[PDB]
Amino acid sequence: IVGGYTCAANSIPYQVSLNSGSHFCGGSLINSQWVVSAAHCYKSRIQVRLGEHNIDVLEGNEQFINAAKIITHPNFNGNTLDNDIMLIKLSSPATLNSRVATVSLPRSCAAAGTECLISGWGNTK
Amino acid sequence: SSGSSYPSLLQCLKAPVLSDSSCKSSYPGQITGNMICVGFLEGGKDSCQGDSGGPVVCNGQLQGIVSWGYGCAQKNKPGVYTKVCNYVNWIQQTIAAN
Ligand SMILES: [Ca+2]
Repeated sequence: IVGGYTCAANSIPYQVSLNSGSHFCGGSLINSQWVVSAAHCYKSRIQVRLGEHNIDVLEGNEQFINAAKIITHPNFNGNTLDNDIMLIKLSSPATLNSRVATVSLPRSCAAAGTECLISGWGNTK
Repeated sequence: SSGSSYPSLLQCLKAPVLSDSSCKSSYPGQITGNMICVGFLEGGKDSCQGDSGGPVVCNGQLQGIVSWGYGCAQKNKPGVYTKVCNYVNWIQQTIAAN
């Protein structure tokens, strides 16, 4: 995130970090067993890290759960990134609490001009 | 772990959905119906490498997934996001059967 601000700790409780030794992508928790992410983030093995704020320091609210299934959209196009969506099944259900929580799927598309919140551990310059 | 370039702390950004015409104008020939642009045509504020897969949440609803762009925070090159309101049935049916 370039030009953003630091989120208040655990104020984005549906945000997860996808880890294969180190952070490489984000995702969103949509029920206790499933994370939605991007298909170009595919790896054969992924550890899902929930409840994170500082991804380098153990703070006490983390849950580290390895993926049991990883399902990319069947019509993903790796050249154009069309259909860039992926579902990750956790090998055990996350424990939902005040710092690990789901985000709702949309009931309709958002109108142009709608203000949204974007978050992640991506590059800041 | 954040390695060599990523921040340690989760970052946040407020950004608006952009019109489809502005999105196609920024990325001629590259926008499908499964993509939406979110951000600022003046640049300066955007998602970037390491953010892909993460959320764009509007009025409490997941509307975008960080996907791609030309550079980061470049002028007339806003972030391009997977349009989640195209995929609720794929998501629900995949979860229901797996
Ligand atoms: Ca941590």
